[PDB]
Amino acid sequence: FEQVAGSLTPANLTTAVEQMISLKYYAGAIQLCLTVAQQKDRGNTALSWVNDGKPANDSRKKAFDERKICYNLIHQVLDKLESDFAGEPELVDGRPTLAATKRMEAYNVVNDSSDEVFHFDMYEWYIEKGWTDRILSIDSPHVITYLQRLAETDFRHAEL
Amino acid sequence: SSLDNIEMAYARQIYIYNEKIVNGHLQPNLVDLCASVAELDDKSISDMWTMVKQMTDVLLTPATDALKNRSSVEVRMEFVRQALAYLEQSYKNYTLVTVFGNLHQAQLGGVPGTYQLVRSFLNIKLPAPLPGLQDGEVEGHPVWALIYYCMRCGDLLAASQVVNRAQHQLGEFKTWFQEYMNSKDRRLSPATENKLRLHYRRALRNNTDPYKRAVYCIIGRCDVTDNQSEVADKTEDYLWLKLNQVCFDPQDRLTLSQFQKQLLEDYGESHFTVNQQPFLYFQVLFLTAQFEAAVAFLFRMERLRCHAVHVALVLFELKLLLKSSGQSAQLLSHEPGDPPCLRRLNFVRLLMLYTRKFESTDPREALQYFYFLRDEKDSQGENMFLRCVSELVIESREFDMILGKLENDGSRKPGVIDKFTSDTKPIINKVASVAENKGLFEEAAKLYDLAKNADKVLELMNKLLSPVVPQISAPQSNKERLKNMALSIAERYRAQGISANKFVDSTFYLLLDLITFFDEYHSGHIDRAFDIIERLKLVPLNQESVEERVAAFRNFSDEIRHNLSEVLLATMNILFTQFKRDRDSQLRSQARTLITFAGMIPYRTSGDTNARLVQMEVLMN
Repeated sequence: FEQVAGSLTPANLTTAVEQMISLKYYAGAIQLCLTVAQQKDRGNTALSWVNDGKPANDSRKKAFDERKICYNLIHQVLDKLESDFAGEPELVDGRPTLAATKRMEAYNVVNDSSDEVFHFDMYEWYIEKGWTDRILSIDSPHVITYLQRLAETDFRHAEL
Repeated sequence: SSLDNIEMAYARQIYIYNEKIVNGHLQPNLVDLCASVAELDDKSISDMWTMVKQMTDVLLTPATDALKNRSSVEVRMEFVRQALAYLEQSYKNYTLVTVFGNLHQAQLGGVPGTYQLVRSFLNIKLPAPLPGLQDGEVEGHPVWALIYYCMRCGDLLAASQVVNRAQHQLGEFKTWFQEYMNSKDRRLSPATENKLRLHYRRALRNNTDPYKRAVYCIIGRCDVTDNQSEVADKTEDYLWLKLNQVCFDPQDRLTLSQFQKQLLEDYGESHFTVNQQPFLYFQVLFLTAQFEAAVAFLFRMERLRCHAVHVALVLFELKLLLKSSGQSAQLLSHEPGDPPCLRRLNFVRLLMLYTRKFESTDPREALQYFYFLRDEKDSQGENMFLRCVSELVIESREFDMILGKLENDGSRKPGVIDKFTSDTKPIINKVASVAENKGLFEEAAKLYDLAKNADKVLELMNKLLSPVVPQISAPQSNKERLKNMALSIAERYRAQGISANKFVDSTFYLLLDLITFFDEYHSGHIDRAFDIIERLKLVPLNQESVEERVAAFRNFSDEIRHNLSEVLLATMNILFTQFKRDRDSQLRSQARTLITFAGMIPYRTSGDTNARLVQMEVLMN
């Protein structure tokens, strides 16, 4: 799939991710989505379109939309992950379970990315789901700088 | 079924937890899903999960590595507090059942205040006054006994109330205790902590009031070697006594690393399992953050395998279990490049053992446990969950149930694995691949056909047909049972417009025509059978076609050249019969053609065949 990432259609990507999610292949699913996002836009037309305020009537929107379809599918993966392992312990008899390792392996792939539009989309997503747990614990300024632009705009963001 | 009542109930709970993650839902609390079955068993197991929940209910850093959370002094500190809160509450329940005969009995009358409970606890456990007590009594009980068992139950407030009614007797202990209750982490300031320790060490190192001794070095975390055996006679009283004495950054000091290592290294299982009570040791390891040790240990008790696997899963779905990178290691080990005080669990092996028991006749449940291995691979790159499904299908031979039965009408009823991944093309080939390597062609075809891999289906179907081409098709024979499946594959491959490369495909439909040629030949329908062979343009009948037909034989599949001998003879015997019934010249000419073709073709049994062909042509004339 990764070899033909740039050519994958939203219908084929969705079905693939769903099938991988059903087989507990969370990390893998996420890695495909990121790869597809980066291949449908190697010039980062999306990053500049967001850095320019998203001017309507511009034709980078398409490039941004094709990445947003990948990012949404990543949300579903992480969602289904916490769902599948709801009630499962992170440790058994001392060492980590298999359900725990898949959580770490998945979230690794996430924090191991250099896609910037992606990390913006994830900050917004964490805020949405209410995970002040993880967002306030990033450390990075990148998230501060991102908030500094969106603060005078929304109460919830300003509070963060 | 190989699953006991308890194990079965757990399987159902693990199916839910999987159904939730397979449909993307909320990640439910696994620890809660496991304690749901525990209540169906004796309280020996319920009180375990209670400890598991409270020991794992620590604020974590989601999406963080397992080793990092367990090495951080931040998390290691909260473990001690969660355990102390369990030992205190656990002891508080012991104090209730000691005063009231049943927890229900205590509840109906109302749980009394921790102070009045403790007082009603001292009445029983010391009916007569011990002559070595000090500092008088308070409302009919020694002041130090009340303070200890109140702190033991975890109600510092109840203990401080006792102090307030003995201000004159206790001396300066009031200002010290009031600081302990205020300061967090159950520690005093170094200055005041120094003032009391030196006082105790000065002239109270050996006091006739054991309760006084206990409280002082529980508040000052001193005299770590003295186990205060006068008051802490139970094992939980020891754990609780020490976890209130551990310290964090040289003399008369103990740390969690020393204590946790000191316990199992010097006083291993042998010391804590002489009373043949397994949970006692488990609680010692689990309430000291040594989760891998406790898991492996409890996993060896053949009666408690179920429980130890799940407490491992909980630690695994919480990024708290320390998995062993290498799969060739033992169940319990310490990585060479890690500190000696932590241990690692070979989680892959752990599940592999548990599964082998009920994987033979309970496949569905096995898969639910194999899923947790989805995030891991092996040295060869295969996905551990996928490989476990391959091995489980090769052994169990449960194809319709696990892989989905592809009926002969063109339907694919999904299997149990379809729930976990939608990309089922590789394993169906993996399972089909081995069964192909074991000469089980008739199965490898059904399996390859299940994955719509016509390149392999038709290949194998060519091998199964060639031997049976000239044979007699009789009811229930191996010809009917193979021809009828080949035709059920011809329709479904035409109605769906599927085909392999023309080499494999051409041969497959060619054999099907020949199988019809002999089925008509063996039935006596000579005219009808002659017409079929004529269409195929395989055997020349007019001298002009000999050159081209001979060249074609060179590049036709050997599954066809094999049966050339029987084709020539049947065709000859066909002309042979029609002769005994101008036309005579035409048959005579065709008879000749077959001979010259066979003469120029090197093939199977060309000796006996070429001779018989010539004899049958002579009788015609």
